[PDB]
Amino acid sequence: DSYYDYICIIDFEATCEEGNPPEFVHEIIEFPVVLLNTHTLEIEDTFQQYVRPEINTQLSDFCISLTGITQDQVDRADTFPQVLKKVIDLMKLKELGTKYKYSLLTDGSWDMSKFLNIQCQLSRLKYPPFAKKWINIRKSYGNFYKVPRSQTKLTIMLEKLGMDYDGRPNCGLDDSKNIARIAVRMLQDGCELRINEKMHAGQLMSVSSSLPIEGTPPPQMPHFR
Amino acid sequence: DSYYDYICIIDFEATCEEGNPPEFVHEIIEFPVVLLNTHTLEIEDTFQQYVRPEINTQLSDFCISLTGITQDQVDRADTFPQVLKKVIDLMKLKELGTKYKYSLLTDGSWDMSKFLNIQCQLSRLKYPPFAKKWINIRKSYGNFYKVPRSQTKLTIMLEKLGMDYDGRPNCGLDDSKNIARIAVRMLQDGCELRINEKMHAGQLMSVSSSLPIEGTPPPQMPHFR
Amino acid sequence: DFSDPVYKEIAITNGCINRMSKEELRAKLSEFKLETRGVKDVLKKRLKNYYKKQKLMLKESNFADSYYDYICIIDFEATCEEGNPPEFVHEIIEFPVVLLNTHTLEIEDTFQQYVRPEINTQLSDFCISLTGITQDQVDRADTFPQVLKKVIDLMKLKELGTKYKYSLLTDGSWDMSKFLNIQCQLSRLKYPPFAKKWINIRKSYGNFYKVPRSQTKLTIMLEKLGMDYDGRPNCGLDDSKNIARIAVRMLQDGCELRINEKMHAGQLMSVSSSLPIEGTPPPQMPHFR
Amino acid sequence: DFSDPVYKEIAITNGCINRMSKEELRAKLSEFKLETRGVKDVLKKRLKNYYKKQKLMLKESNFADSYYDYICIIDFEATCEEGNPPEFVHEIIEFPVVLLNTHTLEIEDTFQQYVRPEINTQLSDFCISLTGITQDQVDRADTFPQVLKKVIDLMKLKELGTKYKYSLLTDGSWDMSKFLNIQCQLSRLKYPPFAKKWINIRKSYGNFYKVPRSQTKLTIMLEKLGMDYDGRPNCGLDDSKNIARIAVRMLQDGCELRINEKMHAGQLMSVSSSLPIEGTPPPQMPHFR
RNA sequence: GGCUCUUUUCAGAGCC
RNA sequence: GGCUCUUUUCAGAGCC
Ligand SMILES: Nc1ncnc2c1ncn2[C@@H]1O[C@H](COP(=O)(O)O)[C@@H](O)[C@H]1O
Ligand SMILES: Nc1ncnc2c1ncn2[C@@H]1O[C@H](COP(=O)(O)O)[C@@H](O)[C@H]1O
Ligand SMILES: Nc1ncnc2c1ncn2[C@@H]1O[C@H](COP(=O)(O)O)[C@@H](O)[C@H]1O
Ligand SMILES: Nc1ncnc2c1ncn2[C@@H]1O[C@H](COP(=O)(O)O)[C@@H](O)[C@H]1O
Ligand SMILES: [Mg+2]
Ligand SMILES: [Mg+2]
Ligand SMILES: [Mg+2]
Ligand SMILES: [Mg+2]
Ligand SMILES: [Mg+2]
Ligand SMILES: [Mg+2]
Ligand SMILES: [Mg+2]
Ligand SMILES: [Mg+2]
Repeated sequence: DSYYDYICIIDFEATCEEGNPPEFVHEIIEFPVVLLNTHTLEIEDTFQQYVRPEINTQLSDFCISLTGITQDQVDRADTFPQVLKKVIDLMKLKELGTKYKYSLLTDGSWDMSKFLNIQCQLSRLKYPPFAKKWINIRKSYGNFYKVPRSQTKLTIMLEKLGMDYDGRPNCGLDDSKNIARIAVRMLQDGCELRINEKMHAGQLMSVSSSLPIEGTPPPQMPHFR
Repeated sequence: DSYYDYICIIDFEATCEEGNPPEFVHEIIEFPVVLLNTHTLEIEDTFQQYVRPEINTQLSDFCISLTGITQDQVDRADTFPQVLKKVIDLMKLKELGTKYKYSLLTDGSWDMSKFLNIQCQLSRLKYPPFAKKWINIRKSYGNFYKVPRSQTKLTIMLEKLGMDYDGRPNCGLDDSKNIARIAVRMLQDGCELRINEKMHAGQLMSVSSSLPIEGTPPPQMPHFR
Repeated sequence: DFSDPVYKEIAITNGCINRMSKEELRAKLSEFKLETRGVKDVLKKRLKNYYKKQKLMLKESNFADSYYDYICIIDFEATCEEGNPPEFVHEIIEFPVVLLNTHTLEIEDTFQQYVRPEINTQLSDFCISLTGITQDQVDRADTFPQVLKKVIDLMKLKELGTKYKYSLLTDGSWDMSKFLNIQCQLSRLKYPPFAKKWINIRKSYGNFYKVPRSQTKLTIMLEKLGMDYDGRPNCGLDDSKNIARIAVRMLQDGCELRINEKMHAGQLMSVSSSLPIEGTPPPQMPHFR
Repeated sequence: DFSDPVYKEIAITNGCINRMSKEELRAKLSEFKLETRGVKDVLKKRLKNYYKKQKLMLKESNFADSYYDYICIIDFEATCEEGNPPEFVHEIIEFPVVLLNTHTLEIEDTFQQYVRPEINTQLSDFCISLTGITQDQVDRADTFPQVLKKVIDLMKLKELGTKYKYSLLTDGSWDMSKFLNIQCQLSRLKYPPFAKKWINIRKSYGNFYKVPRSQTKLTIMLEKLGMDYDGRPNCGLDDSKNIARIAVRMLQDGCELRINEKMHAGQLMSVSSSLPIEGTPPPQMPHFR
């Protein structure tokens, strides 16, 4: 059974607040995409788009300080459904899921299980089926390098692999590009990154590594809920 | 018997070739002056002037790299007699030799006994009587800290006293400033720096330790030979 | 003329900093190695000026950059016979696009589509040997119009011509003035206005590095810049990618890569060197004739 | 237009690099940390462009640096009585000059001359207590014109107004508008045009750091910048030095200290901030009238 | 290489 | 503090 031909790295940036309150309703404000070719370990496509939040329109000073995304940036931006549509259109042009086997990769579980999960509700979109399974790279890294969860933060991962962060930290595209560097190194080291997490009934579950390598469905624009 | 009120640091830069040939006719190309108040251990005056050589007008590739002095800085520069007149004007304004007891101080002995000595002859000037004796700080440093001559290079003197060089090495001013830093530290350490070198009949001679603290005559612009 | 959009940014940041507390100011100040001693209003003005210095330094960053934001590299592969007979009708069989960001100097997009020829549908032994494109590939492939639409869909997605200034870059004049020219006639498509002008890297390389025209071949250009060929030669996408490598090296060396060849009434002409640096229009899928 | 003097300087440099050997190129290019791989011509053009991107960049900011090169800091001390009586004729008793290099932010010159008063020749008890200047110091001092001459000689020697752009700077307006003004009258000297305008650092501090005029005293300005007084308070030279410490700090925080005050028909006037940054004329020893 | 324009003319920018 | 100018207007530059 063959390996994924492509990996999509997605690192959402979202509205936020000092202290990171637990019950805060996050809204995606940046949608970066990095297409890594697993055969050649080259980045083939990078797509960055800012997302205009409808509920919390005005970004907090703390959010501006952390992510680097300005108010003007999210004002001149499309709304999430339009951004998502554009991201899928890129994925369809690359023929992911039809010609090439592919997976989604995120730095942790929140990106997909929280950010996308909540944003889709706020955008009145059904959860796109193609995004229900993914590679959590922290999970992979933790399992492959035998380190606790606490030692899997983006900075630390790069540090333990002889790398400095490349670009502006918390600029979604830059995080994705740096996550890509980890995914490359891990593949070079011999860890064939497997889909290890899933959304089922809206609650986060682990994907068994005993299960065969399975492709992510070809992406489709989810219909309005 | 009272000490000097001012120490007058001069570190000439001169025209030169790769390998420092012995018989080379040097021409002053930079005339820095750092005026140090011995009572307050503070630099009161800083004065840097480039000098346009008349014989060897074009600086060598080696000379330009060593000193950092560019060809154009030399072209727009005054000739030596005009530069010297200006330096003397400063010393007169500061009332050196009239109101205040002073000495010249150099890093080594070449500055007065070789550079100035030769440069005067080339510029058709008598040797300035006020520049006949000076403090060789390498001689002072070598005697006070009891190190051989080999360990009295500007950069080594700084390291031994826990210092890093400030600015660009072989830039006359930066040199003079750094030499003044060694001068200050040595005065703090307890070495009452005194004139230890002179010229007599164009011959380089030593000035005795036990000879009382004598000042230097008030500077005069020398008459043409 | 504070009318520059950079100033509204500074106004937004200054107010953001005016809200900051003595501690927040002292914090963000230590983070930039700036002096931390003083009073609220001192620290406030100091930090405000740092962000002013930074933004203005950054916005005036026009070194190793092009006036175009993107350079869109295309190297068609077309049907061919051995010995290149004079009257063989060429058809594009590979449409690679390598989109180069001109500021970051990274390839932001690579895109490869194969094309099913409809005239000489059956590829030649030589053609297969040269391009490395199997008969099976062109058989499964879409019609040229369909492929062009896809290519345009990519350009529209990356906002070329609308939000970003861009131009097409080609190794030689053949791709646009010949292959696409002939192909559009065959596919009965009006020649797309976005492809009427472009950069000929051979022209650019020739009079930048002062080399004769016979020495501006793809393999030679690379061997001259001190680099070997990446991937398989004569393969569109890999050609384009290696072309993009030359393009970068040149922008780094400080070549203002400029549109040098237009096409007017099916006739290849050169664009004047002295004429103002102009950007390609936004791409549109051309209509049938 | 290309007719600028810089372009002739590049041509000699270009010819200098056109003679450089393939060994000399890889060596010099590595020294600038630039990529050294390639062929004779590629290395040649690469190095040629760096000397072009350096000499045009250095000469761009040569005309962009239209700011002063020197700030010339003077703080007069003058005769005074207890309680500052209204009709007491003031005379300058200390002429201190602190010359600050704006580029290096280092004090290049400190110069102190005492002045012998000829109206109220005997110093006040209060005056000596404040300024810390004994009778013996003024008795042995020179007259004001001789002192002003010596101050101008120092300024000519440092080439202020001829080779270097410069402005005078004082704590308050008093120094020029009151003390020097009264002194030139008394000495029967024409008021020197080089002192007809200056920087009042109190106006400059208040505007830059957003503080009331009541807060703009010398000891308070220092305190608000998180620094204490160096030397003896009310001693002209030491004052000038601490004022220079403020100037440096302000220049570091991005404040372009500009002339904001002038004399005109004996009246103190304010100078427009929007007015282009003009430097003071080269000093001249005024004639008697 | 063949050219053609340019006080960047020990040099620059092109063209077939 | 009080004012005054300015599409840097959640800001900027000045004045008494
Ligand atoms: N320290 C933090 N405080 C508050 N929110 C955060 C913090 N770090 C990350 N976030 C949120 O998580 C999003 C993605 O961050 P990251 O997990 O670094 O990709 C950000 O856009 C924030 O909304
Ligand atoms: N390594 C060297 N080779 C040739 N000349 C030198 C060298 N070091 C110093 N000089 C000459 O001495 C002058 C200043 O010497 P110094 O004060 O020792 O830097 C320079 O301007 C040179 O002319
Ligand atoms: N030696 C050749 N003989 C015949 N056709 C060629 C040759 N080289 C290139 N071509 C044609 O030009 C297309 C692209 O090659 P290139 O112009 O080298 O990028 C190919 O698909 C061929 O149709
Ligand atoms: N409290 C005061 N009473 C009378 N005169 C003063 C007072 N403070 C300063 N002055 C005058 O202002 C001159 C210098 O002021 P300053 O430059 O502010 O130190 C002194 O020489 C005095 O003549
Ligand atoms: Mg993340
Ligand atoms: Mg992130
Ligand atoms: Mg020396
Ligand atoms: Mg030296
Ligand atoms: Mg080609
Ligand atoms: Mg090709
Ligand atoms: Mg004062
Ligand atoms: Mg004072």
